[PDB]
Amino acid sequence: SDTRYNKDFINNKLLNEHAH
Repeated sequence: SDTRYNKDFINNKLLNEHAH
């Protein structure tokens, strides 16, 4: 996960739960 695999580097956050 700490090697560039934490949700596309917190881009794919899911927009942050589909943008909160």
